[PDB]
Order: sequence, then C-alpha cells, then structure tokens
Amino acid sequence: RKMERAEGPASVLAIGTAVPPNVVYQKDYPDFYFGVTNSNHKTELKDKFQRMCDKSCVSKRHLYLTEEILKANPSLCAYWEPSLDLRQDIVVVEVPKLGKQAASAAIKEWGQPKSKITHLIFCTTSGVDMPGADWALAKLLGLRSSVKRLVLYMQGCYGGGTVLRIAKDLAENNKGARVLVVCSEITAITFRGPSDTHLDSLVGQALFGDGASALIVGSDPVPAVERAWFELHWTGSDILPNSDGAIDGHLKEVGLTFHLMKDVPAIISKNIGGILKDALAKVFPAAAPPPPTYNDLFWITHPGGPAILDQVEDRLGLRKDKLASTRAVLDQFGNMSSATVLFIMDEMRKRSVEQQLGTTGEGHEWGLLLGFGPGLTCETVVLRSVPLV
Amino acid sequence: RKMERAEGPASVLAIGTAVPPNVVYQKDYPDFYFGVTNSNHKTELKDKFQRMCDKSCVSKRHLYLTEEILKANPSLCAYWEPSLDLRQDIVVVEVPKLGKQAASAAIKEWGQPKSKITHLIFCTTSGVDMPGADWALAKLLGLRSSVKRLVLYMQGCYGGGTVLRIAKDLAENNKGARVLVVCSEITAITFRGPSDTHLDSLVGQALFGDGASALIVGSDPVPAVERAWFELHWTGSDILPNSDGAIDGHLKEVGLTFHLMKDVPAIISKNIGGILKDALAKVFPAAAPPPPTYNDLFWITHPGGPAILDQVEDRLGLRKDKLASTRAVLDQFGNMSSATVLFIMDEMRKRSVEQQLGTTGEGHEWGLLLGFGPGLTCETVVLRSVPLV
Ligand SMILES: O=C1C[C@@H](c2ccc(O)cc2)Oc2cc(O)cc(O)c21
Ligand SMILES: O=C1C[C@@H](c2ccc(O)cc2)Oc2cc(O)cc(O)c21
Repeated sequence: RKMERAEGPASVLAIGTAVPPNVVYQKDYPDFYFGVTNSNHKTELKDKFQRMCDKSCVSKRHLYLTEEILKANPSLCAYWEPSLDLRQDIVVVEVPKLGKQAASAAIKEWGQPKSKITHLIFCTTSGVDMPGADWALAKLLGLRSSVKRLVLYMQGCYGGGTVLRIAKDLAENNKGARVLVVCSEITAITFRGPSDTHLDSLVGQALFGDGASALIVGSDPVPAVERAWFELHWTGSDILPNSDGAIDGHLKEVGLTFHLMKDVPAIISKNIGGILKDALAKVFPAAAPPPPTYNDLFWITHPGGPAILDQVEDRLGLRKDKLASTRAVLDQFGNMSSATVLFIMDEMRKRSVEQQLGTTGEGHEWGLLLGFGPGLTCETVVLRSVPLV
Repeated sequence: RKMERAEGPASVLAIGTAVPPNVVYQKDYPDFYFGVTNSNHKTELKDKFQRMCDKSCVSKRHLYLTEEILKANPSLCAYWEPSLDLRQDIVVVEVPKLGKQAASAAIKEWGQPKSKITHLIFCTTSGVDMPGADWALAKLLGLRSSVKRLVLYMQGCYGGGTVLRIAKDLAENNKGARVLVVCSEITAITFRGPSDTHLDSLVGQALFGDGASALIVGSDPVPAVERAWFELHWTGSDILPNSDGAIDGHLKEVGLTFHLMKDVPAIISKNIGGILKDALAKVFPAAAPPPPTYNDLFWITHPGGPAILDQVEDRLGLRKDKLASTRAVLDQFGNMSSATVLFIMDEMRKRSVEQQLGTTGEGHEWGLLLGFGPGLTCETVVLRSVPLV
C-alpha cells in the first residue's frame, strides 16, 4: 500500500459558518424586491409574491446584494438582461471570500495549524472559473501548495450530501488526511427582476439566501486533541422516478436561471420512505439490532421549501419536533442551496451542547442527512452522533 | 464498518475512446480556419498562425464543428460576439453524447453488465448545466438510478489526473465498487475567430481538438474475469511556484476564453524534477529498493503543447523514446484537455500488446501520469503497469 489508509469512520471535527452581514427581513422583502426592481406597478404579481413570502417560513436572509449594489448595476434589477459577466465578476471573488470566513472559523475550532489540511473540497452553485473557487480559497487561506483540491461546480441543493459522500472516501482511504469541506453560495448569480411569465423564479426570490459552511473531516481523531461531532457511516444517491426536468438550472448570458416543472414536494415525499427504509436496512441488516424508528433518529434535511418539509414529515409520520433544527435554519437563513444542511448540522450540535443532551444529535445515536436537487437527485447520508460529556 | 472497503490497489479495468468523425488535417487548418472566419485579409496574422501550426506537432484533429455548422451559426465564426447560450445548447448535449460512445466501448471491453457500475465521475471543460453532464450520461447509458455521480466542471488540462486521484479513493474505499470515469471535451465552447490583440486564443486554435475517453476503475479485479491494465499507487497535486495567472480560462457571454500570461513551458520544466523526485521518494522510501531511473519508467504526460514536452524532456534528460506514446496522441488528436492523458494510456497499452512487450507500460513496471492546467496545477499519478502474458 504505497499510500496508507485510515481505520475509523470519517468524522466531522469542526464546523464553521459565515453569512453576508446585510440582513433582509422577509416582512420587508416584497417591498424591497419590487421597489429596487421597478415593478411596483405589477400589483397582482406583487401580491402573489407577498403570498409566497407569507408562506415561506423564512423570517430573514443574509444577502450580498444590497440596494446600493443593485442600484449601481441596473442589469441585475432587470428580468432578462445580459448579465453573466457582471454576475461572474462578483461571485468568482465573493464566493471564495465568504468561504474563507467559514473555513477560518472551522480551522480555529479544530485547533490544528492550517497546513495540516491535506485535501480541499469546494462546492458551489454560484459562478464558475479557471482556476476555480477551490484554488482561490487555497490562496486566501494560505493552504499548502500541495493540498489536493476538488471543485464541485453547478451542484445545486443536493451538494451538501455530495461533499460528505466524497469527503468520506478521501478521509477514510488516506491515513492522516484532514479534508477541508466548503460550501459557499451567493445569490448574485441568480437574482433577477420578477415576471408573470416564469413564476419559478419568483419562488426562488422568496427562498434563496446567501451563506457558506465549512467542515474539517477526518478519520481517527487524535484522542484528547481532536474532537469528533458526527461520523459518516453510509451514503447513497438516487434519481427519483418520474422526475425528469423537475428542477433545471441553466447558466445563461442572463445569469443562472431556475426552473421547476414538476411537483417537487410530491415527488420527494412519495419516494423518500422507500429510500430511507432501504438505507436503514443496509446499515442495520438482519442476519442483529432492528433499525431505530424515524422518531429515534436525528434529522438534517435540506429545506428546499416549507412544502417539502411539511409533506415529508406528513408522509413519514415524523413527530413535529424532528424537523425543528432544519426549520430553524430555514427560518433564519432561507435556502442557501448546498450549504444549508451543514448550517443545520451546526445548529443541531450547538443546541445539543447548549441543552446538555446526551449526544450531538439531540440525544439520538443515529441520524439522516438528506440533500435534494436537480435530477431529481436525493443524497442520503447516515450519520452517527457523538456522545456528549 | 457499515460500508466494507476494498483491499487491492485501484486498477484500470478497461479504456474506451471516441472522437467526432469530422477530421481536419493541420496542413489544411490555416486555410479552413481563416476562411470560415472571414479573416483571410489579415495576412500577417494568418502567417503567424501558419507558423504556429507548422510547429504544433499536430497532424490532424477531430472536431464536432464543421464548416456547415459554423456557417449556420455565424456568431461562432466571429471573435468576440455573444455566443454562450448557443455554445451551451451544443455542448450540454454533445459532450455527454461523445462520452456515451467512449463509455460504451469501455463497458464492452470490461465485459460486465452496465448495472455493475456503482460510481460515475464525469470531467469536462466544455459547458455546464444542472442536472449536469454526469446525469445526462447516466440517462444515455441507462445506468442504475442509484449510481453515485460526481461532475467535475471547468477543470481544464490537469483533469485527467484529478479524475484518477478521486477514482482511486472511491474504488479502494468501497468493496465491489466499479467507477465509470469519463472525460469529454468539445471545442465548440471556445472556438472563435482570430485577432491580433489576444494571440493566446490563436495557440488554442492550433492545438485544441475534440474527444472523450472512459475508464472502468476498480479494486480487487475478479480473477480470470476482469483484467487490470494499470494500477494507481500514489497521487499528488501541486501549485507550481511563481505561476499565478499562468493559465486562466473564463466562461463569458462570448463563451469560454483562454489566457496564457506566463512562460508555461518554462514554469513546468523548471519545477517538474523536484516534484517527481519527491513523489518517487514517497513511493520508494529508503529505510529498500532505490527508485527506478526516469528512463526505466513509462510516461503518460499531458501534451499541452510541443514546447512543454521538449522542455520537460530536455530538463529531465529523458531518452527520446520516453515521450513517444504521448507525442503520438498529440500528433493524431491534438490537445483534448482532460481526456488527452487517457488517450495516451490507451495508446500505450495497445502498443505494448501489439509489440508483445512484457508489461502494459512498454515493458516497464512503474510509470508516471502528469496533468498540467490552470493554477498552475500539476497532477502526478504514480502507476504500476500489469505484466503481459
Ligand atoms: O438556480 C439556482 C440558484 C442557486 C442558489 C441558491 C442560493 C444562492 O445563494 C446562490 C445560488 O441554487 C440552486 C439550487 C438548485 O438545486 C437548482 C438551481 O437552479 C439553483
Ligand atoms: O479554454 C480552454 C478550452 C478547453 C478545451 C480544450 C479542448 C476541447 O475540446 C474543449 C475545451 O481546454 C482548456 C484547458 C485549460 O487547462 C484551460 C483552458 O482555458 C481551456
């Protein structure tokens, strides 16, 4: 074995998050959005957007785009104007910058020198470039020039599951490997004025927020030195049936465009049960303990929108508190595409410590992280919490 | 271990390649390019381009873009016209299609049913979309809906090393995993008319060709059932010193643009020796056999251009036959970005079988695969050949 492998399960050793400082409260967003977009005359479209914000279960979002920046760049306040080069010029800089802040927080918590990072995974849905956001972050952080990089572009909302699926193999197959995992998303790539012709983009305007999350992932944490918070034990990916074109996203000259052509909440909720039952049967095979019930698992679920959570919770018969951590992040940050599930992982561990629960997963031993995105792709990670004190 | 790991080294079990059927001979390309681009009046620019083709060491290339397609879409025959949406509409379809052909050939050689593919890595520098080229290829091939996908967008010329670096961990860390690896590149994303202002893009017009390559990568090949051709033993990635902005590539509204701002051949050749000496010291540590000499290794080197190969060969003192397989692929296909090193791997194994050499690496046991691209990033894979008969 020319490259020695690790022994234990890939583990989350630290989590950091960062958001743009500018906050927009959802109560204010219909007026802010329709004002800066010169569309207050579209009165029926505006009250349809008000209705979507009222139901969004989003209280606030952090956004790079300010009224000042928008007014300085009127092609972003239009609906279908050529804009991509200006959007790129923003996000190729600011997506790695936001990721740097999250990464620096994770490194600080981890406590080891940054040169012990051996691998980097950078995931984003916001902009593309060569060299990529992985290179830029490595430069911003001053990582070793030999760090093994991977940039995951154009992933979308399942990408938080994807980066864990990859990081698990990198950490487990390389003795001593410490994988910096960063998801960073800035809505300047997709923001546009409203129209009555594509109401998909309206839903995105009510839900999408900005943010970055960063993990240190590694196997065999050094006792009394490093601290594990969650363990990755099983991963799965699925293309849901009858979902072709349920979520499309195209990088056009007018920027990134967002399309919903099927009932995404229905497709996810009708199929998720079979996926989870299958995944749990793999992790807990009869030959042996039976799998925990859904209510005895902890839940880190991508909140694509409230209707996905409501229908999943209804179809699976989840007790109402199971999705609390997930909905708290939706409430305070909106849908941050691939970064969102790592914000929920952070929220859950911090609540568990704060409330002196027995484990980092709200007192439960086993848990599920679920990403949903274009495909329709479902990423399933079965996690183990870590006992607290 | 909820997911059992493999034991042996990740191995290449099959290789397939595909190219567009339309061939352009380099002797004809100056006239073809300047004709279809309405630039024959630019007589001094044209003879500077003739000089670059004369020195390119490229005899022919396969190209999706025909004179017919170019004449039907005049924004591609311009130099700086908005074109991205039309380029995308081409390559989001044709890059996975070309990859399908290569994948089907690799699967056929492998000989197992396609549903035994458990993982897919799709690498391209040509277009981006959601769902991505990985999803489209999975659909085109009819792979299992639970295949674990990964799309590597905007990678560039080092990407053939990157996909091996990732595939090695996927194959080795998952018992029974069979990773379909596809690199597919179509120059419709970057083709543009010539100018006297950016001569970088001229070099690209003399060197870049189209093509896809596909591998099956897996650990523990089934004896007498599967056949290993090369083994992945060690990987490394490096950002070369003083190389910031040596190769940039931006996805703009005019399409993908290509920039060279430093002496790329000089940067690579002055630094490659230290990288190889380091990598070989890791694979063959003293504590023990000394590492093979450069002339006793087989060489799969990304041919970014003839000057890179000439200067690497000169600086390392390689015997003139070491880069023969590499230059044969450059000669017959040009620079196909990330796919090129897998074409060379295919050329080398087929020559070794054809000539009844003792191993799949021209009769040598150990070898080096090198990718170079934006960063300036150098990907190093140390390979082991497989003995023949
Ligand atoms: O179109 C977008 C925008 C993007 C996004 C969200 C938040 C952000 O801050 C930046 C970009 O997320 C997505 C996620 C998807 O699965 C599919 C998509 O089409 C998109
Ligand atoms: O700009 C391009 C074009 C691209 C390409 C080559 C062949 C092909 O068929 C399609 C695209 O390769 C590249 C590779 C790089 O490292 C950097 C780059 O900027 C580019």
